[PDB]
Amino acid sequence: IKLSPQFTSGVQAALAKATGTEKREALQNLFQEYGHVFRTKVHIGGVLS
Amino acid sequence: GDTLNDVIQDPTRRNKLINDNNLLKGIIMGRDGPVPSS
Amino acid sequence: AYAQWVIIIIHNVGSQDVKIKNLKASWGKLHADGDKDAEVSASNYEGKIVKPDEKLQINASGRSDAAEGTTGTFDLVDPADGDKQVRHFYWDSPWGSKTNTWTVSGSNTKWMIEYSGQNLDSGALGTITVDTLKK
Amino acid sequence: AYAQWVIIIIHNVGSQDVKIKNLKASWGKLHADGDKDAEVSASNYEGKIVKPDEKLQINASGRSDAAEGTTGTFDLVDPADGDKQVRHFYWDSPWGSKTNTWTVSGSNTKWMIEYSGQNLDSGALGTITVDTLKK
Amino acid sequence: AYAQWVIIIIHNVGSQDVKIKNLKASWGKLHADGDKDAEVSASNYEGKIVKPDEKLQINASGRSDAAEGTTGTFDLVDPADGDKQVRHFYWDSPWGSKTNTWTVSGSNTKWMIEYSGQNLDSGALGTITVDTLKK
Amino acid sequence: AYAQWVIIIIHNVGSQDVKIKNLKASWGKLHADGDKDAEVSASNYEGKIVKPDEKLQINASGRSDAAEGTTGTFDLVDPADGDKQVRHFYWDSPWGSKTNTWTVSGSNTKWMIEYSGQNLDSGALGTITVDTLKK
Amino acid sequence: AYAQWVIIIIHNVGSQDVKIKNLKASWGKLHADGDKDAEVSASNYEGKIVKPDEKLQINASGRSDAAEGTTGTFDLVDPADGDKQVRHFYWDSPWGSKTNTWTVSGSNTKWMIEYSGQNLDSGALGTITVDTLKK
Amino acid sequence: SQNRKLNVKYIVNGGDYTKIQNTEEWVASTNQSEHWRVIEVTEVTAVADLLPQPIRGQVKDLLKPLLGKWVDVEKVPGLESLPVSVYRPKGAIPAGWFWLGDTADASKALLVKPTLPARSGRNPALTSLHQGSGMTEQPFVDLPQYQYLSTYFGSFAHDTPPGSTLRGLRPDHVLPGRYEMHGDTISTAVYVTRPVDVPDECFDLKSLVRVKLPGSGNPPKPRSALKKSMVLFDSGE
Amino acid sequence: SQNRKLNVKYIVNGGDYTKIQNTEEWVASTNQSEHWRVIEVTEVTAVA
Amino acid sequence: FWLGDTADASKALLVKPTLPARSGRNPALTSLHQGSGMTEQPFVDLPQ
Repeated sequence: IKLSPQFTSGVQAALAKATGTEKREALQNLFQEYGHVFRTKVHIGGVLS
Repeated sequence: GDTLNDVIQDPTRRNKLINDNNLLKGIIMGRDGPVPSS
Repeated sequence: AYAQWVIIIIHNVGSQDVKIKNLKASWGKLHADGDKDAEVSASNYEGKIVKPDEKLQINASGRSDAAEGTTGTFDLVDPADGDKQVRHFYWDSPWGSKTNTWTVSGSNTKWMIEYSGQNLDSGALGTITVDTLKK
Repeated sequence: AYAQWVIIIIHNVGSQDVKIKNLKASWGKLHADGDKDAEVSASNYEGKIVKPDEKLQINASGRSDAAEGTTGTFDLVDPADGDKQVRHFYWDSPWGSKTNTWTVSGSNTKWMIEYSGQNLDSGALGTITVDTLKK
Repeated sequence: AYAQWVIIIIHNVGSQDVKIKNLKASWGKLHADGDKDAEVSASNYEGKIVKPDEKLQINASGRSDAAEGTTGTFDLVDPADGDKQVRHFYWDSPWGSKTNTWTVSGSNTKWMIEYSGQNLDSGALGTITVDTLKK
Repeated sequence: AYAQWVIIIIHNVGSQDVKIKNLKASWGKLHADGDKDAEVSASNYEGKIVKPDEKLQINASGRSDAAEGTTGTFDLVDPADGDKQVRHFYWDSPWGSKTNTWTVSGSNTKWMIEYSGQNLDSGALGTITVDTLKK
Repeated sequence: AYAQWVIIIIHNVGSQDVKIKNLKASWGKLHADGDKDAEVSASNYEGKIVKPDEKLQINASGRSDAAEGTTGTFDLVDPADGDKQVRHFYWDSPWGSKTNTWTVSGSNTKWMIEYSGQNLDSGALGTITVDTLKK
Repeated sequence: SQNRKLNVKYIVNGGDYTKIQNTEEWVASTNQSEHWRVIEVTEVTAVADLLPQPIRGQVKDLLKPLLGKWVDVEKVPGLESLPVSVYRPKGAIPAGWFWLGDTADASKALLVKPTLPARSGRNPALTSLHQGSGMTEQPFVDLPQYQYLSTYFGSFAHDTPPGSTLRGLRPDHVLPGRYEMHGDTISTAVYVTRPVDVPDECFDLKSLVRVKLPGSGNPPKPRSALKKSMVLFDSGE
Repeated sequence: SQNRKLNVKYIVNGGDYTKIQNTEEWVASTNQSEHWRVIEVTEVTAVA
Repeated sequence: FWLGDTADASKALLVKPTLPARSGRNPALTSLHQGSGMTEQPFVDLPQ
C-alpha cells in the first residue's frame, strides 16, 4: 500500500514545526483527520441479526 | 454465481467495492468510538 | 390521652434532599395538625422527601381518654447516598411517668442536625424543631 | 455486677498525637484486659498519649456481683495546641436500669471522631470502638 | 432470653470474595440490628457474598423470656475455589451455664482469619469482629 | 478409659528435618502401636528427628477403664535455626466431656503445617495426621 | 448407637479410574462428614468414579441410641475393564461384640490395594485409608 | 400487579438493507455484488506503522503522552512498624513534572510530564488528586475512571508538596498488575505491586498498597502498573 | 419452574448458498457448476 | 535448558529456542514456578 501524497506531506509538515509541542499538535490534527488505524484484512459479505 | 474474483477483475465493480466500503480510508479512534475517515 | 402530645417540625435548611423512613408510632396515634381527632396513617409520611427549604410536620398524641401516653421512632436518611442513615429519632411522652424523652442517635458526619424546643420535666413533650443540613 | 461492663477502644486513625485526661469512674472500677478481678487505678491511663496507628483499651466494670453499674468520664485532648479538648466522653452501664448512656459532647472542628459498637437497649454497654483523626 | 446475645461482624479486609454457607441457629433466633423483636430468617444471609471492604452483621439472641440461650454455626467458604471451606464458626451463649463459647475451626492455609471481642466468663457472648483476608 | 485415645502421625512432606520436643501427657499415658497395655515413656519420642518422607506415630490413651481422658502437649521445632518453635500442639480427649480439643498454636512463617482426621464432636479424638513442610 | 462408627477414605493414588459399586449398609446408617445426624443415601456414592489423585470419604455409624452397631459392604471395580471386580470390602463395628472386622477380598492382580488405620480390639472401627492403584 | 417488557432489534450489514424485515428476501439478495460490505476486520495496523522507518520512529516517539525521568529516592521516616521501607522522590519535583506514588524501590523513582497541553475535547493523560471527603486521608481522582498506582503513607496534602504533585493516570495508561504481600499480620500487610509478565510491558515501579486502611470510606485499592509504551525517555526536553 | 432452550444451525458449503433455508431448491441447484466448492480434503502436503 | 530428571545414566538432553520472543507467537518453552500451596512441584507458567 502506497500512502497518499497528501498524508505524507502532512506528516512532513507536522515534523517540520519549530518546537516539539507544535509537532505534537500538528500530528494530533493529522491523525484526527486521517485516522489512527487502517484495516489491512477485511471480510466481505452480509450479516443479518 | 459471481464471487469476489468477478468483482475484482472488473475495474468498475472493483472500484465500487473499494469506494462503498471506505477501503482506502483509515479509522479515527475517538473517545466516542471508531468512525471512518473521509 | 390527649394531655400527652408531641409535634415534630423537620426543617431542611440545607440544599439537598432528606428522606423519612421507618416512621412508627408504637403508642398513641398520629393525627393531622390542629385536629387530634383526625387520625392519620404512618404511610402519609413514610418515604417522603423533604426538599430544601421545606418544612414537614408530624403530630402525635395519645388516644381518646386512654391511660396510654405516646411513643414513636423514625429515621432521617440520605436519598443521595443510597438511603444511608443520617439520624435515628425516638420520642416518648408517657402518661404514667412524669419525665419525657427525646433521643437523637446516629453518627453520620456529613450532616448537621439541631433539635430544640422539647420539654422533659413534666406534661406533654411539646413542639420540637429539627433543622437538618448536609455539609 | 460484672454483668455491667464496657470496653472503650481509642484508635488513632490519623497522624497526630491524642491524649487521655480526667479519666474517672464514679461507679464501678477500671480493670485489666479480660480480667475483671485485676482492678487498675485510673493513673494507668490518665495522661497517656495514644500514638497514631495504635489502639488503647479502657476496661470498666461494676463491683463483683453488686447492685452497681459502671459510670465514668474522660476527655480526649489534643496536646499539639496546649491540651485543648477534642471531645468529652461519658459512659453509663447501670445495674438498675435498661438504658445505657454513651455521650460524646464537646466541639473541636480540627478533629473528627467516630464511634461504633455501643448498645443502649439493655444489658452491658459492649465494646465501643472510637476512631480519632486530626484534620 | 434477651440477656444472652451475640453479634458477629464479618469484615472482608482482603481483595477477593468470601461466601457464607450453612448458617444455622440451633438455639434462639436471629434478628435485625437494633431490634431483637424483628426476627429474621437464615436465608437472609445464606449464600451471601461479602465483597472486599464490605461488612456483614449477624445478630442472634435468645427468644422472648424463654430459658434458652443462643447457639449457632456457619461456614466461611471461598467462592473462587469451588466453595472450598475457609473456616467453620460455632457460637454459644447459654442461659444456664455461665461460660460462653466461640470456636473457629478449619485448616485453609491461603486465608487469614482474625476474630476479636468475644467474652467467655459470664453474661452475653458480646460483639465479635472477624477480619477475613485471602493470601 | 481406653475409649479415650488419640493417634498423632507427624508426616514430613518436605525435605528438612523437624524435631519433637517437650512431649508431655498430663493425663493418660503414651503407649505402643496397637497396644494400649504397653506403656512407653515420653523419652522415646522427645528429642527425636522426623526425617523427611517418613512418619512418626505418637499413641496416647487414658488409664485402663478409668474415669480419665488423655491430655497432652508437644512442640514441633526446626533444628536448622537453633531449635525454634514451628508449632505447639495440644490434644485433649476427656472422659467426662464431649468436646475434644486439638489446638495448633504458635507462628513460624518458614513452615506450613496441615492436619486432618480429628474428631471434636464426641468420643475419641481419632487419628490426626499432620503434614509438615518447610518452605 | 453413635459410639460405633467407621470412616473409609478411598484414595486413588494410581492413574486410572476406579468405580464404587454395590455399596450397602446392612446395619446402622451412612451420613455426611462431621454430622452423624445428617443421614445420606447409598445412591450418593453408588456408581461414583474416583478419578486419579481424588479422595472419596464414606462415613457410617449406628443409628440414634439404638443397640445396633454398623455393618456394610461394597465393591471396587474397574470401569476400564468392563466393570471387572477389583476388590470386595466388608466392614463391621458391632455394638454387642467387642471385636470389630474389616475384610478385603478379591483376586484382581493388575491392582494394588493397601488399607490402614483400622482398629479391631474394642470400640469403634475407626478411620481406614484405602490407597488404590492400577498396575 | 403486572408488568411486560418487549424489545426487538434488527441489524443489517451487507446485503439489501431494504429487506431487513424480510429475512427470506435478504437471504435471496446476499448474492448481489453491489451490496457486499465489510462484516469483520481480522487485522488492523496503526497508521504510523505505514510510514518509512526514520519518520516512523519520530512519529511514534512524538505520540507518547508522557515524558519520563529517573530520580533519586529517600526513605520516608516514621512507618517503622511496616515490613518494607517506603520511599519517595528525593528533593522537590522539578517544575512541570509529577510523581506517581510511594514505592519500595530504593534505587530510583519515575517522574512524568504531559506532552500535550489541555484542549477542548481531549482527555488529559494526568489528573489531580484531592483530599477525601470523609473518614479517609487517601487521595481521590478528580476525573472518574482514572487511577493511581499507590496508597498514601501519611496525610495527603492537596496544596503543598509532595502531595501537590501526585497525579493519576488515564485508564489506557495502566494495565492490571500482581500483588506481593509483606508483613505477618493484616494490620501491617502491604502489597508491592509488580508488572504482569507477558510475551505491552509495564514499569517495575514496586508501588506500595496497604491492604488495610484504618479509615472508612476509603477508595479502591490500587491495582495497576504504568505502560512502558506511554512514556518517552531521553527526549532532551 | 420451567426452562426451554432451542438451538438451530444451518451450514452450507457449495451449491446455491442463497437457498440454505430451502432444502429442495438447494438440492435442485446442486447440479450447477458455478457453485461447486471444496467439500473435503483427503490429502495435504507441507509447503516445504 | 533441561527438561527433567531421568533414569538415563549415559546422557541428558539440553534444548534452546531457535526463534526469539515476538508478539502473537507461542514460545516453544515455558518457565516453571514454585507451587502455590502444599506442593514443592513446579507449575507451568502458560496454560496448556
